[PDB]
Amino acid sequence: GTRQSPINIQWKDSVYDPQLAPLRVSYDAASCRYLWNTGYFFQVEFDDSCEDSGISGGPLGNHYRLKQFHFHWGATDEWGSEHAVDGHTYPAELHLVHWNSTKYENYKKASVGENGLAVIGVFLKLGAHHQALQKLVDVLPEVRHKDTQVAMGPFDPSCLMPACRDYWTYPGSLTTPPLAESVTWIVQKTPVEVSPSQLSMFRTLLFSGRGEEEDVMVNNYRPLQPLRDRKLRSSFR
Ligand SMILES: CC(=O)Nc1nnc(S(N)(=O)=O)s1
Ligand SMILES: [Zn+2]
Repeated sequence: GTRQSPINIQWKDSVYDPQLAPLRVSYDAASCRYLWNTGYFFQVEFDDSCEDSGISGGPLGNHYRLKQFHFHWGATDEWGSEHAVDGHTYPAELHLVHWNSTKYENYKKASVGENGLAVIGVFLKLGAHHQALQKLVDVLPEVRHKDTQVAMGPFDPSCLMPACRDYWTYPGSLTTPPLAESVTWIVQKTPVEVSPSQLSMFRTLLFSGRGEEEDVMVNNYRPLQPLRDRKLRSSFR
């Protein structure tokens, strides 16, 4: 279609919209359930029954409930992010998926509908060890095979976001099938630092299940899509 993601976020295409309300992020860490290997990436799952865990403000018409969050990475530290910024790609990218509780009855239905989801994207960059990320890194050995899952304790995704909350927003799609154009994209300008050793662990996962021949999980990002005549607006100037 015309509203596909990811895209290369370029300065020349950005238009400051001073009308964008403050982005309110409030997650209920207690609603965290398990972490599992989908066969494409690893994803942390939440219990979306809580009407207070989610996001509001910014470009959203109402509150969107947190459902899950995952990551995308490449075979080396030189690439892996889905989105690029003026052509530069980062080692990996974190996606926090929220769904429209107001317009849809549930996440399954939200994910393929008109304004079903709002996804925040955080670029990860090599730097200092990230304390909150370690909690995830430690249980990765338990989910190295496709479809494997491990229970999770309380975890607040906000600990994964950068301090500065300046972003770009635009209409897009899912970056995995069905590639439905149901997403309002919120990408953070400021990348979060993580150490190499933490990033390396992501690469020990496998696309293959138990018994099957070992197929390493790397390069699980979709290639860049054309912006078309979509409005890439920024919350900063
Ligand atoms: C079921 C559902 O909605 N899953 C997702 N597919 N692609 C996503 S991403 N990579 O756009 O955040 S989310
Ligand atoms: Zn994603």
